[PDB]
Amino acid sequence: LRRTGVGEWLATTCQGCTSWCAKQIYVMDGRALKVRGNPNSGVHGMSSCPRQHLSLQQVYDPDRLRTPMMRTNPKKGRDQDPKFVPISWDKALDMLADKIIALRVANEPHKYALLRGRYSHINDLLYKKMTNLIGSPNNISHSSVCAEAHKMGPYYLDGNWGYNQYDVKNAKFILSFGADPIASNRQVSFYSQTWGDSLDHAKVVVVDPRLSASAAKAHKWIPIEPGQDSVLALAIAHVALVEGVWHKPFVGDFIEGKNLFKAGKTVSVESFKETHTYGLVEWWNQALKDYTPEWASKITGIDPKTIIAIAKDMGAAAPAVQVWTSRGAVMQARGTYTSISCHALNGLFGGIDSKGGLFPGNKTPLLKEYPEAKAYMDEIAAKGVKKEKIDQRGRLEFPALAKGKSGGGVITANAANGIRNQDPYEIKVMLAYFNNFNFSNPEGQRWDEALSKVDFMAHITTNVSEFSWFADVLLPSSHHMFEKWGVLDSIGNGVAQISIQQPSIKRLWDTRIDESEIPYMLAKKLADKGFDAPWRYINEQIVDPETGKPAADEAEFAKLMVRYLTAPLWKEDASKYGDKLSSWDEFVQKGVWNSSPYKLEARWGKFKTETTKFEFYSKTLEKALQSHADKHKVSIDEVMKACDYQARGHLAFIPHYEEPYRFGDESEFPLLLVDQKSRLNKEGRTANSPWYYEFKDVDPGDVANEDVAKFNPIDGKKFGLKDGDEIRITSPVGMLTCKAKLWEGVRPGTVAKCFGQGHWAYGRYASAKFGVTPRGGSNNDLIADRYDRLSGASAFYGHIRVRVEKV
Amino acid sequence: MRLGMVIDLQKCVGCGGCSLACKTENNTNDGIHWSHHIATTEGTFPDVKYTYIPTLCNHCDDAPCVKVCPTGAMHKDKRGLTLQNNDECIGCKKCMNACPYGVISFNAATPHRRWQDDSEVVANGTVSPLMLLKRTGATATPNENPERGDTYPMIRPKRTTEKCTFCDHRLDKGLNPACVDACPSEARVIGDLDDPQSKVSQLIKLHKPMQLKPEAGTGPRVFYIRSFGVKTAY
Ligand SMILES: Nc1nc2c(c(=O)[nH]1)N[C@H]1C(S)=C(S)[C@@H](COP(=O)(O)OP(=O)(O)OC[C@H]3O[C@@H](n4cnc5c(=O)[nH]c(N)nc54)[C@H](O)[C@@H]3O)O[C@H]1N2
Ligand SMILES: Nc1nc2c(c(=O)[nH]1)N[C@H]1C(S)=C(S)[C@@H](COP(=O)(O)OP(=O)(O)OC[C@H]3O[C@@H](n4cnc5c(=O)[nH]c(N)nc54)[C@H](O)[C@@H]3O)O[C@H]1N2
Ligand code: SF4
Ligand code: SF4
Ligand code: SF4
Ligand code: SF4
Ligand code: SF4
Ligand SMILES: [Mo]
Ligand SMILES: [O]
Ligand SMILES: [O]
Repeated sequence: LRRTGVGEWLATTCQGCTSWCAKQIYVMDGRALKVRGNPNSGVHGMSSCPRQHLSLQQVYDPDRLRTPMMRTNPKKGRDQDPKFVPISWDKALDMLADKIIALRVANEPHKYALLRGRYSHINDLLYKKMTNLIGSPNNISHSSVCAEAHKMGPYYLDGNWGYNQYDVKNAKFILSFGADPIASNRQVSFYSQTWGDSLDHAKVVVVDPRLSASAAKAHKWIPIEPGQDSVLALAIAHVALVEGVWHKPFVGDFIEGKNLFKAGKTVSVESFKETHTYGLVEWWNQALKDYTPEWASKITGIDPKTIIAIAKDMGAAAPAVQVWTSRGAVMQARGTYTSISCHALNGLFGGIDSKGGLFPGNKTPLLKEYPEAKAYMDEIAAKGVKKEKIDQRGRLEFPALAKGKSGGGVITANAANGIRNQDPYEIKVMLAYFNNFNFSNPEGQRWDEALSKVDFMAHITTNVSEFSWFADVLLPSSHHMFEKWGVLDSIGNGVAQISIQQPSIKRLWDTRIDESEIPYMLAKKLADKGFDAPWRYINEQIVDPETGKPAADEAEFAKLMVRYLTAPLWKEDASKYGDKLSSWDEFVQKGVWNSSPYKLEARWGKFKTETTKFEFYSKTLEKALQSHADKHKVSIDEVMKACDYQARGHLAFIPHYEEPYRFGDESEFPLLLVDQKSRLNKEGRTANSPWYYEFKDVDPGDVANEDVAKFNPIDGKKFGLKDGDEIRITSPVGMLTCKAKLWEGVRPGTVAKCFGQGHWAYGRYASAKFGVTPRGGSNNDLIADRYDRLSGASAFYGHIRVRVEKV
Repeated sequence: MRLGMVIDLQKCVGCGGCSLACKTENNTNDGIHWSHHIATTEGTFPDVKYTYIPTLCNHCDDAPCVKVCPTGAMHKDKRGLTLQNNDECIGCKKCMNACPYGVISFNAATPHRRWQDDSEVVANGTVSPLMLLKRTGATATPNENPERGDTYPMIRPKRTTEKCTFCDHRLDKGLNPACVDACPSEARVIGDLDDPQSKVSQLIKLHKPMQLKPEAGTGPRVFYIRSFGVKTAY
């Protein structure tokens, strides 16, 4: 009669962070009881971070929506109770469909916007195709409030507009500018699995204004002043050249063998023969020759002997050297050149695409888009998609140079400003999913204002979050991890994997899957009302890869969307890229497809840069800036000035020191905010889980069941603070209240506080009084709306000055 | 037989995953955590040391919790585990105070009372704890693990004590403790300390282990090897 072990394990994927780990769910008596890493995973195996267990308080969250709703208070605002009442799916989508069709009749489909927060790889239909067919260019992702500045170095130096995996198992030196990979970043499960072991063969240095978990388990913690990371990166490169310890097999060497790099002195470009890099000597002559350890120590306070020793240790470890950048180092108004300066070291020491270094995700045959929709665009749609985007990307002061294109990248946080100012125009109809921009974007009160000015908005969400407060209609989502068909990927351990999301329980409430069932039902409703292009596109183009037939109903369509994109993994023989799977059923049962190991040096000699080299002098960035300048009939120097960078001339294209942007009077606001994530944050989605609070002190220095801001005792004494005091923290743009904690792991002159609390909605555990009073304090109310304009990224670090007081 | 655990502090990342797994496995009330931790910060900036030690019941050789128990409810089994016949617990609380490690908890409240609430944050729109309880068919909390009931109350009554049982119900089936499977670095290893060939027996011969409060004289059987931090360079 014993029951231990008699349940079933079913494969899915976690999305508590962009690690996107493959999981198994243990189900008994129809309930999900356990989560573990999927042993079939080649990236991480059964290894997991702690947040996997919090998933069970999300699907079984007692504040989830069980029905569509409409607001009945016609006023919108933080001060206005929406007075939601229940309606049917048919009525909710009827209301949305009517508003969309009215835009098309009025020849203003560009006044529709689709907002995307989290997502899976089946998102193309809801995000792009539905939006363009309606006739709008305003499919707005969250990428620029995430980490687009972190892609600038990799793209403009080695052609990778994307992330890297870090070969920790083979590393001999690990240098982290703000990354804390045993707590956050993009494979917490795998880097936690390996971090302790790696300390036995790698020297590890963590540069962070706070003592992170990773820094506590490192050979050196460098408590950098916020925004000064590039000073250390540049001085390390300088010493490497003076000492002659760049990685010659990758970079090259002087023609006559003798090292001619002497501090402060220019060198003939023609005396050096580069192999797989471009621009080393120009970089030296234009800037790096004067970035001495003494220069760096004066700015940072770091011992120059420590800088020199690090550079020499990296030289001896090459090419098994890897340099990490986090959001904290690069999501700053001038942060593009921190990504470039730190990532340049991965080329200088040969770690890029090398054993022990870092490299991109492996190739897989997963499809990422549904078929082209060109035949389904009518004249109304063709005209609308050409309009300027609501986030103003591509204007002189917003180059947002994703993948080398002026206006190529989203500017998520600025969409609130375009909407608020009706510039370029008014947004009249909005559909949003899996997002909470009032809470997650800097100075989110701007989204309060913007959303209050939108005639009709519908939010696809599990919970009534802060963003939902401003909705006309709520469309409750089936939970991504337990009630949904989806597909994701992950990279690490030298491989890329593709994993399934599948329902593991009977659907709890009257919800629908955001990315499949809802666009399908909406397309059907639009067709009933005379606009059938989305419906025709769906049932003629998204058909089963085996039978060629369209879906018979909602539930079938949810699975079909995954079958369509994954067919190359299980319908074909994918052996050339990794695993050979025999059937769709085997894919579902195992839950994951694994690639072959990464082929080291694969990209050497064929980077997707202008020169095909690893560019210390980025001709790739020069070409992109030239394009933007020519578009606006100005010089590149005038672009730099308009975007508030210090660089002029050749400095715009090389690693160089930008003084960090700061906002506010330092005498009034004497502390620099050090925003951090909680290691129990599933992005902005675990504040309504009681277990989160019970264990909140696993964040070093923090306090269970509380929201604390951490001060060094020096500053606590200065401002008369004691542990447990209720405090108000104020910046030039806003304030929050929380409690005080004194902790020596905080750099004096800074205050380290986790993002994630401060909800005033979401649920009964996340808020003090639902809809009225927050629990804890909302970090982004402190953070002025600022941008790394070359990337479009929002700034969350470095520029935030605050003051503190009791009560 | 004397089962015990070896925890490798260099592998440990101080994440609490073991303690969260214990919650899902054993149905402990909110605020009751059989697995927990002891964290310390030492030093003045910039020379700051942060360390984390995971804790559980040490299933001691000479257990004060067993010795003080007036009814014999707390007792040793044939594996060396300290287990509790919860039905015979009269709630005298002596075990909790006698335990030098503070790992025993008392059910002052009926567990999972928060799930009897039928209030809704959005009326007729969001659900409630009671409504979710009814929908899932669970008795006390939708997260309750029925496996726990194999050898111990799935939900303990008010006025009884409770602590880590070494996942005895999983051991009975040849399976691992929940915290062991939950650890990403495999930092936790269990086995028979009386068997010289067990991995735990070899681990403590290969490394000089640390124990918690060895001066109390209980003969704890959780051993810690290596160190959470590493030697500072430069
Ligand atoms: N536990 C957890 N893990 C996650 C997520 C989550 O929500 N929770 N989110 C996932 C996602 S979406 C993302 S994009 C990635 C992001 O992962 P990362 O880019 O690695 O960085 P963050 O986790 O955002 O943490 C920022 C860190 O920078 C520090 N820092 C702050 N200011 C500065 C500075 O000026 N200089 C330097 N050197 N450091 C500074 C903070 O102390 C903090 O440790 O993580 C993913 N992993
Ligand atoms: N100060 C500070 N701000 C930050 C960060 C930080 O470290 N510090 N991290 C930033 C980063 S890296 C990111 S990527 C962004 C992310 O920011 P967002 O994309 O806005 O994501 P969340 O805040 O997690 O909001 C997710 C919302 O989706 C809803 N929802 C929740 N679960 C589900 C589900 O299963 N299905 C569907 N359809 N909806 C669901 C809820 O309304 C939830 O509030 O936040 C960013 N903002
Ligand atoms: S929260 Fe992130 S790292 Fe942790 S199990 Fe989920 S996806 Fe993996
Ligand atoms: S799960 Fe493992 S790594 Fe995490 S705290 Fe527990 S013992 Fe340490
Ligand atoms: S740790 Fe405490 S509860 Fe566990 S056996 Fe020892 S004395 Fe008893
Ligand atoms: S509280 Fe229960 S188990 Fe503890 S000593 Fe008293 S009767 Fe024994
Ligand atoms: S052995 Fe079992 S009962 Fe003990 S701490 Fe680990 S999960 Fe909890
Ligand atoms: Mo992100
Ligand atoms: O991402
Ligand atoms: O993202």
